[PDB]
Amino acid sequence: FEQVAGSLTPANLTTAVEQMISLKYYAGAIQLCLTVAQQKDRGNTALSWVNDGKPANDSRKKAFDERKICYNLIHQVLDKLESDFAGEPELVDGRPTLAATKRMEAYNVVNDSSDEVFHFDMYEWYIEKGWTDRILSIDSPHVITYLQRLAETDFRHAEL
Amino acid sequence: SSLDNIEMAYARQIYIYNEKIVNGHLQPNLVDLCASVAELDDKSISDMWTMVKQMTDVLLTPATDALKNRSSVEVRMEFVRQALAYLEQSYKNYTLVTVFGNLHQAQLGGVPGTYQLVRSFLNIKLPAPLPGLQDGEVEGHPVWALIYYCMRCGDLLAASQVVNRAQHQLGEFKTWFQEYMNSKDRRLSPATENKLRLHYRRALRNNTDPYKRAVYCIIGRCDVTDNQSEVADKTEDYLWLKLNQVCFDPQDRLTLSQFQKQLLEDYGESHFTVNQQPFLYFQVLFLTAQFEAAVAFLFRMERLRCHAVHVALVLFELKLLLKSSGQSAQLLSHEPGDPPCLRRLNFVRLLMLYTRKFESTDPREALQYFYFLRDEKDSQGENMFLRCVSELVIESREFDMILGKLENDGSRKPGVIDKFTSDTKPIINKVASVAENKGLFEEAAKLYDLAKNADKVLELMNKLLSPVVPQISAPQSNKERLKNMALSIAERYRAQGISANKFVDSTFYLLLDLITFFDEYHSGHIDRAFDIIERLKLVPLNQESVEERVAAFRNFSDEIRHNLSEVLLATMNILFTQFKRDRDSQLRSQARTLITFAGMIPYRTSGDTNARLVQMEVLMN
Repeated sequence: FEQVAGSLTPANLTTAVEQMISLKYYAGAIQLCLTVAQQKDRGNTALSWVNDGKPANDSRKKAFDERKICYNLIHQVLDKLESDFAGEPELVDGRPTLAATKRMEAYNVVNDSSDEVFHFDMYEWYIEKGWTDRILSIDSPHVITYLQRLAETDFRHAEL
Repeated sequence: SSLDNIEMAYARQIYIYNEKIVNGHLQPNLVDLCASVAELDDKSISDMWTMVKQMTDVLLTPATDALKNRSSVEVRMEFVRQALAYLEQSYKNYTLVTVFGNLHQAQLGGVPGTYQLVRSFLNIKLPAPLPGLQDGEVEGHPVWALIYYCMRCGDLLAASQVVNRAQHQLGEFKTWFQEYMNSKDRRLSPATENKLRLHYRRALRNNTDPYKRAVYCIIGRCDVTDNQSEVADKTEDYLWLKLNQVCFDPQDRLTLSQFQKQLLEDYGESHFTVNQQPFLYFQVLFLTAQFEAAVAFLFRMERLRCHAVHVALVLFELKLLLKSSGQSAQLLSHEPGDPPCLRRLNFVRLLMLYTRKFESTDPREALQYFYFLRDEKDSQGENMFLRCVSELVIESREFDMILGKLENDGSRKPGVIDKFTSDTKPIINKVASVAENKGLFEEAAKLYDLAKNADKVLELMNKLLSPVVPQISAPQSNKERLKNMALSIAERYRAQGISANKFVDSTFYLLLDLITFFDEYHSGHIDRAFDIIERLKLVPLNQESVEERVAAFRNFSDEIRHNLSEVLLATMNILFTQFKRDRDSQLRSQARTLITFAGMIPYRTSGDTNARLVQMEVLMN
């Protein structure tokens, strides 16, 4: 799939991710989505379109939309992950379970990315789901700088 | 079924937890899903999960590595507090059942205040006054006994109330205790902590009031070697006594690393399992953050395998279990490049053992446990969950149930694995691949056909047909049972417009025509059978076609050249019969053609065949 990432259609990507999610292949699913996002836009037309305020009537929107379809599918993966392992312990008899390792392996792939539009989309997503747990614990300024632009705009963001 | 009542109930709970993650839902609390079955068993197991929940209910850093959370002094500190809160509450329940005969009995009358409970606890456990007590009594009980068992139950407030009614007797202990209750982490300031320790060490190192001794070095975390055996006679009283004495950054000091290592290294299982009570040791390891040790240990008790696997899963779905990178290691080990005080669990092996028991006749449940291995691979790159499904299908031979039965009408009823991944093309080939390597062609075809891999289906179907081409098709024979499946594959491959490369495909439909040629030949329908062979343009009948037909034989599949001998003879015997019934010249000419073709073709049994062909042509004339 990764070899033909740039050519994958939203219908084929969705079905693939769903099938991988059903087989507990969370990390893998996420890695495909990121790869597809980066291949449908190697010039980062999306990053500049967001850095320019998203001017309507511009034709980078398409490039941004094709990445947003990948990012949404990543949300579903992480969602289904916490769902599948709801009630499962992170440790058994001392060492980590298999359900725990898949959580770490998945979230690794996430924090191991250099896609910037992606990390913006994830900050917004964490805020949405209410995970002040993880967002306030990033450390990075990148998230501060991102908030500094969106603060005078929304109460919830300003509070963060 | 190989699953006991308890194990079965757990399987159902693990199916839910999987159904939730397979449909993307909320990640439910696994620890809660496991304690749901525990209540169906004796309280020996319920009180375990209670400890598991409270020991794992620590604020974590989601999406963080397992080793990092367990090495951080931040998390290691909260473990001690969660355990102390369990030992205190656990002891508080012991104090209730000691005063009231049943927890229900205590509840109906109302749980009394921790102070009045403790007082009603001292009445029983010391009916007569011990002559070595000090500092008088308070409302009919020694002041130090009340303070200890109140702190033991975890109600510092109840203990401080006792102090307030003995201000004159206790001396300066009031200002010290009031600081302990205020300061967090159950520690005093170094200055005041120094003032009391030196006082105790000065002239109270050996006091006739054991309760006084206990409280002082529980508040000052001193005299770590003295186990205060006068008051802490139970094992939980020891754990609780020490976890209130551990310290964090040289003399008369103990740390969690020393204590946790000191316990199992010097006083291993042998010391804590002489009373043949397994949970006692488990609680010692689990309430000291040594989760891998406790898991492996409890996993060896053949009666408690179920429980130890799940407490491992909980630690695994919480990024708290320390998995062993290498799969060739033992169940319990310490990585060479890690500190000696932590241990690692070979989680892959752990599940592999548990599964082998009920994987033979309970496949569905096995898969639910194999899923947790989805995030891991092996040295060869295969996905551990996928490989476990391959091995489980090769052994169990449960194809319709696990892989989905592809009926002969063109339907694919999904299997149990379809729930976990939608990309089922590789394993169906993996399972089909081995069964192909074991000469089980008739199965490898059904399996390859299940994955719509016509390149392999038709290949194998060519091998199964060639031997049976000239044979007699009789009811229930191996010809009917193979021809009828080949035709059920011809329709479904035409109605769906599927085909392999023309080499494999051409041969497959060619054999099907020949199988019809002999089925008509063996039935006596000579005219009808002659017409079929004529269409195929395989055997020349007019001298002009000999050159081209001979060249074609060179590049036709050997599954066809094999049966050339029987084709020539049947065709000859066909002309042979029609002769005994101008036309005579035409048959005579065709008879000749077959001979010259066979003469120029090197093939199977060309000796006996070429001779018989010539004899049958002579009788015609």
